[PDB]
Amino acid sequence: GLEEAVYRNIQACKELAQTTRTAYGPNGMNKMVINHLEKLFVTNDAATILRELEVQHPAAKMIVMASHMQEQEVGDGTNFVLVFAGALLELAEELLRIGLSVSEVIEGYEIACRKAHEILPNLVCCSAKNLRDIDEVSSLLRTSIMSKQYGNEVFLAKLIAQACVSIFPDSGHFNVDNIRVCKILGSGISSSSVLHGMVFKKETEGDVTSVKDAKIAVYSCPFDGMITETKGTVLIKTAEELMNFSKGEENLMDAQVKAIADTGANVVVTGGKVADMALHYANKYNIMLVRLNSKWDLRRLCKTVGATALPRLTPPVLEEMGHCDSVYLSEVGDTQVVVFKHEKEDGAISTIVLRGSTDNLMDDIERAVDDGVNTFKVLTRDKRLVPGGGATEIELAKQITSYGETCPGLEQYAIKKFAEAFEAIPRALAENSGVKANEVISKLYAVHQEGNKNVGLDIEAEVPAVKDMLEAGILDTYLGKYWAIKLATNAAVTVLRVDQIIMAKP
Amino acid sequence: KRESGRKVQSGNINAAKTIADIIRTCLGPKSMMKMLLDPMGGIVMTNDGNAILREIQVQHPAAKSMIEISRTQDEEVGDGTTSVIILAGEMLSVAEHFLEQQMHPTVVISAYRKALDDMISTLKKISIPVDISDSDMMLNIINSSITTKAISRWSSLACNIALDAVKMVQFEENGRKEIDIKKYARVEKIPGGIIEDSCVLRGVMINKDVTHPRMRRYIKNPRIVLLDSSLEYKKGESQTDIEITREEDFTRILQMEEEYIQQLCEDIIQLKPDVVITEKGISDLAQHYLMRANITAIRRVRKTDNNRIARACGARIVSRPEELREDDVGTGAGLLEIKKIGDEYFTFITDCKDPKACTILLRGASKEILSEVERNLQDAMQVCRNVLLDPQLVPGGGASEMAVAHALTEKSKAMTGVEQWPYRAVAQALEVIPRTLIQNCGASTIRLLTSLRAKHTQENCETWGVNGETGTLVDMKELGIWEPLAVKLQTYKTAVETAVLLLRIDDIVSGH
Amino acid sequence: LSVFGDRSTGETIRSQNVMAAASIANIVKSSLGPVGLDKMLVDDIGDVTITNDGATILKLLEVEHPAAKVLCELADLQDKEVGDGTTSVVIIAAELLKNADELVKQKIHPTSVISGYRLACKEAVRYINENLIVNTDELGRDCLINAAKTSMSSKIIGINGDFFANMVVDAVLAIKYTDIRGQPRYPVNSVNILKAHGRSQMESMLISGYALNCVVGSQGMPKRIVNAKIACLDFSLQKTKMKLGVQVVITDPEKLDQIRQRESDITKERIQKILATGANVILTTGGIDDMCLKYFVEAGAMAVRRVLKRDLKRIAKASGATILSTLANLEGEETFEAAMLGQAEEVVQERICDDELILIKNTKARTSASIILRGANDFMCDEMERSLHDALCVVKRVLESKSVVPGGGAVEAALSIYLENYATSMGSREQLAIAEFARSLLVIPNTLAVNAAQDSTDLVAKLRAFHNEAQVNPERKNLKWIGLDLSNGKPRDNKQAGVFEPTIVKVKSLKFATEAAITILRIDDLIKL
Ligand SMILES: Nc1ncnc2c1ncn2[C@@H]1O[C@H](COP(=O)(O)OP(=O)(O)OP(=O)(O)O)[C@@H](O)[C@H]1O
Ligand SMILES: Nc1ncnc2c1ncn2[C@@H]1O[C@H](COP(=O)(O)OP(=O)(O)OP(=O)(O)O)[C@@H](O)[C@H]1O
Ligand SMILES: Nc1ncnc2c1ncn2[C@@H]1O[C@H](COP(=O)(O)OP(=O)(O)OP(=O)(O)O)[C@@H](O)[C@H]1O
Repeated sequence: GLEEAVYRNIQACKELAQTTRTAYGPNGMNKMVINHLEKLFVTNDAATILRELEVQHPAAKMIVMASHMQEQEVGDGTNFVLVFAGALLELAEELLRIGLSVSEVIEGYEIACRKAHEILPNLVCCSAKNLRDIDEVSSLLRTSIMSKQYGNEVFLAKLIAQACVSIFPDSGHFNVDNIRVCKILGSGISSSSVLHGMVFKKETEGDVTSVKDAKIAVYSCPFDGMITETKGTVLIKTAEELMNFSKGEENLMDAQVKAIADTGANVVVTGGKVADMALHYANKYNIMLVRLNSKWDLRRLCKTVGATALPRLTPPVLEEMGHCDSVYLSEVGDTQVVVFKHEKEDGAISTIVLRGSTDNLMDDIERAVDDGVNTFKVLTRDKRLVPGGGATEIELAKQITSYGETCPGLEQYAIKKFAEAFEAIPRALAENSGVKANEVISKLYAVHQEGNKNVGLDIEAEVPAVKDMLEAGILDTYLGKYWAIKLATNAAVTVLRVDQIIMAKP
Repeated sequence: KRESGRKVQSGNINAAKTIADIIRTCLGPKSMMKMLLDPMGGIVMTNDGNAILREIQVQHPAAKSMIEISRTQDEEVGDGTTSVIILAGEMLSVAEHFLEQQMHPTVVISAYRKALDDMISTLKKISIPVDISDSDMMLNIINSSITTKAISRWSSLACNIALDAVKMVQFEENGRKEIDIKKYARVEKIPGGIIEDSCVLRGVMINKDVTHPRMRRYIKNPRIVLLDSSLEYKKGESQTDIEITREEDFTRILQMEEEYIQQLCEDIIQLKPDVVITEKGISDLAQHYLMRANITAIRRVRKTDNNRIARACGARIVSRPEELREDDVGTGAGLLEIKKIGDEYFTFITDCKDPKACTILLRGASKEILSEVERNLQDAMQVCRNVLLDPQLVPGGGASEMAVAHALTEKSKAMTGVEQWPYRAVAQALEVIPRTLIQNCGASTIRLLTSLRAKHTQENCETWGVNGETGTLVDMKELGIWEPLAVKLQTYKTAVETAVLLLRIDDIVSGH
Repeated sequence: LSVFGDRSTGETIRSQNVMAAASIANIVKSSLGPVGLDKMLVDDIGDVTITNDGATILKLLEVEHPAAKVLCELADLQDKEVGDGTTSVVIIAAELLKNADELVKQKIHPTSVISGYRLACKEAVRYINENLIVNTDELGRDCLINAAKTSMSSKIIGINGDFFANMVVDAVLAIKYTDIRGQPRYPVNSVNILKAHGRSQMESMLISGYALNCVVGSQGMPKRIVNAKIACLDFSLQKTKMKLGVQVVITDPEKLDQIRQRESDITKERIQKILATGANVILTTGGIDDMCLKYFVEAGAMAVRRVLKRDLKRIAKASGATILSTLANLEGEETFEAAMLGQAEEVVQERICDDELILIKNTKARTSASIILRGANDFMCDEMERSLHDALCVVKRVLESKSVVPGGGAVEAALSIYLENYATSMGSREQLAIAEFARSLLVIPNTLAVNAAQDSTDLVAKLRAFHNEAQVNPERKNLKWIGLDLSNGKPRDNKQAGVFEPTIVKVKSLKFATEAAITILRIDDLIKL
């Protein structure tokens, strides 16, 4: 009942690498994933794969828990962890079959990890010029939106560029929470735009198109028949007693909307449905009524202006209301939306509205937009850029093998295997593009031998050659490559450190 | 029954890997033993790699090619034959670049044959010239093969036997300097005596016994007559028998048989010989005339034996006994002797010349000691054969396998193309020869092989091998594990020739 | 029903006949081309033979199936017709059956497939014969020198390709002789390739004549002779015997002596009749007597002894002389004057290192020559001799058959475009028969691309992209006669590379493969007894 007992901890992580190796790159394949609520979904993002695939082996859960740390401090390269650290554990199995101990590979990996953190600042070619221009920003964002939505990057690189420039004067406060995404059904991606302030997809149900009131109250309860918090035994016998309750319901709701006018609040948000007679009372006292059925659309407004959602039927409470500058309506893309604009304030809220005919298609654009904001959320720190497309993966594999050859002793075996694990990432890019991977690696090492740096893969099915990444405009993030190498090495050293797994009762 | 596709290429890998895994630990003088079970219940515990794989029956036809090619390897050299099969298995064991990288075999073959000329030129660079005239230098070279044997107590005598045998067979007047052990170095055994009594006869010895006592026993000036046809009545073109029924017909056939037999004997005794050596048999009536003239009658010799006798005393091979001339005199020979030494007759016609041949005289107290000295001296003559063919030595013990594999790593940096990935696979497959020497001694394999490669990248590549006995590193210039170049070149040529043979095989087809 | 076996009919015998025939194509799929892979031929005894030649594969392949037994006989119709082509018929006809098997499932009767295949085959010969090349360009214009240089690239001779390709081009054009009504062909016998140690491989010389590897012996006899008479004989001038197995009886001792004096006296009589003819070139297989060589150094006859028998058959064919087996003319002894003698111009004993050779010049009718492969050792000379023999047969088999065609995938790629446009011109339930005939011809570059370790979807499509432009517009910017270089993995012109194939190996391959695919497609019922 025991065969190897050290190989089964690695084979569980090799299956986790295979679910994202073919899904790597701009030529990567999509995944037909099934939601837990029985919903069909088509995506190719690496973070949405692990969220739905409930992996159960705890040896492969270390790389998944490393992906949750990969989502922190950087929003770039979750697929880089599942490919590179998967190639670390696959190449480490060739050393253990010879007779090498597992503790010798551990100290040899941490030696080559600190050596790879010194060669990576030497490969920084360009940097951002901090001009806050749409030509400088969209030139670097065109590589990050690639490998998410290929072919439609010409419309996505300009829209997120117009959102992040409006936040860059607010220095030290740029984040992904300031740029929100609201999806509106429409024609396609060509009709999409970008707006300022908080934009919701639902229009104002009332007849007010513009109001300058600051007091905003949110009530999650729908507009229906009022129920007393006490017992409240209400009995009806005849038709005249039913009309006394029907007219008395409208008369009490007339005093309910009058309490909103007494506190000086002309903006009300209702989570549930609104009755037709209660909608007439809101338009009488010039009150803007916006219906928001989504709970995440209601929770977004409490964390911005402070207006809380109360369960009671319109309570006149002055303490739990929010504050905004100007709430109005705007007609963009043949659809009226509500804008929570900040006129007196300088403003740091931007909303990118996305249009599309398929909800399964518009959700993949939302993961491509939030990964585009997270590329420049990293660039609020020290600006360093590295060439992409497998350009840095060969030069880092060239210097480590040159370093491990000159170093004598038993530690030269784990350093040489640390460089060949970087070769799997151009092997993942060449295989997904329909090109023989053994020819591109030989074409990459032949041009890097002569000193022609910044050379990556030519993205073409018919051309197995290479091209320059500096003239092509392909650039990655150095901090995106810095935390990816450190977290994948710390994850792959954790799986090799654990030998056997024993179940225990609580 | 029939296989096609990539299962044959992966099937030929495991067919050759299971042969190399049998004799993987059978390398070096610290080799381990094996257990061979017989269907009769017996067990032979031999440690010879040629004897292990010969009795093993195999069913894969690709595994059949590993034995019959190595059977031809025993006829060429007699040393290092198990090192070929380990190199044949390790060259085909790296199946990652074979099938898992989707590479065609023509890519691997064009890289393996481009590794062959780099494996040949590197072995000629680390060589050393040999002073063949000194006998003390040729004593230490046979010590790698005479050790762990019973002839180690008489190593000075066995060195003198193999050196004088290889120098007489070598006919260097043609330029090519051919050596023929199977033809001109016929080894014979003499029962009785001790191992120290063994010597080398300067000529040809014939194991023909003595039938009639009226023969020449000790003649100082022998006269050898070499013939091809037999001494009997002349038959026709067919093989029909002459039956006799009438009584008068018995006198007619017998008088022409008596006249033809005595005529073929009377023209031999006109030269007054001492020993008659003919190719075919001798009849009973011819033996009556041979014992009348009191001469030795020798029959049943080969055509190769008749060529060496005629060059020993200056005789000439004549087909018929009625056409002999005055040139067929065996003068100049040393002595004639048919003395029964150890219950066996031996014909001594030795002399003081070099007729491109020799004869080894084996002595021993029993047949068990005579069988031990025969197989041990045959390996001694094959080592000195490769020395006189090309006086160049390569240091063994893993020093040659690390000197070449260090050059293949340096040459792989400037070798562009897709073939550079299996080009490094030949260098790592050559490291299995010093790998198993650490495994057979008992030291740590990966701990000592890493420091072995670090000694080759800095210092000279002709030095710092692996001592299989003590287990540690030693210099090859201090201890004599020097192997010939013709053995190491024939090993590396055959290991590529069997790697190019099994990799070309794509389909297995049965039928005639 | 009670019969003497099992009966099976329908389309299930059509699908079983094409699966048994295409499995034989997989036996000869990887072995196609000069880079073909070896395959093991397991015998019933237990031994195995490693052969890669496809003609020897199908001879030893024994499949007890009647569908596979049909493809066995076309190997006998291929060697008896031309001598080459064999496995290219098998891959074409099996892919013809596999595409026609898809037509049976697509509600097409095979009768339209059989009649459509014969019209597709006859139009294939018409498009081939309209795009041929006459056998010419022997001197002055290269598609030759470069033609033999590709065959010479696999060995160590390919370092200096231009030096050794000139030795085989002028040797092929030297052995040309019509001999029947203006045929000209090339004989199976060729130049004799000798070797020597001329301190490097660059000292090879193109000798315009046969060179004998024999040494004349004595030096007092002059080595330069001017006379034309050449004598060839097989009987020994040494002491003769009756038979190797039958002997004459010698009883008296003085009788033995007088037959040796007669042997010394009858050798004086035979040399009087040989030198009376004036023949100085004396070549004897059985050897020359020692006192007989004394008479030749004073008369000036160039006597050579211990000559090989197969070398003398090319010498007697050179000067037009007759080989004399016995000198006794059934009652006495004569020399057969003016019968066994030829004519020549000059025989010089050239000083060649380690073998002083005998060269003959301007004989009666020889047309042969010799190449002295001077080198450094026996390793480089033995591999260069088989390289010259392999390069000789490449230029020989092309320049025989009276017109040639650029082959190596250039024939079938051009036929895949013309036969598709011809298929759209007929109709009448045979358009799919010719359109699948064009796609079935594409397996010849498809198996050649997978054996050249290249991408088969790119290398075959690069052949059809160039051959389509020759049919669209007749402008010279269109690449025409584009072959397939399997070494570099890039298509090139066959006129520049010199890759040529005979027309009779290309015509009879398309003729035999369609007639073999017709016979298997006509099988609709199986009867066993
Ligand atoms: N078109 C391209 N040109 C050059 N390099 C590319 C291209 N597309 C992807 N890459 C390379 O792929 C790696 C990042 O690719 P990818 O966009 O798949 O990661 P990611 O999907 O952003 O990670 P995450 O899953 O966290 O979003 C980088 O090393 C980059 O060099
Ligand atoms: N005394 C020794 N000390 C160290 N190494 C040795 C010694 N003798 C032999 N070797 C090593 O062993 C290798 C040969 O191994 P092995 O003895 O199995 O082959 P062999 O028996 O000599 O030849 P063959 O196997 O064909 O008979 C040589 O390369 C040499 O370096
Ligand atoms: N010089 C050349 N260059 C490129 N391809 C060639 C050349 N010569 C031959 N070929 C190709 O090789 C194939 C010949 O394969 P092979 O010689 O292995 O068997 P075969 O001769 O077809 O069998 P058979 O003897 O029945 O006809 C031909 O189809 C041809 O296209």
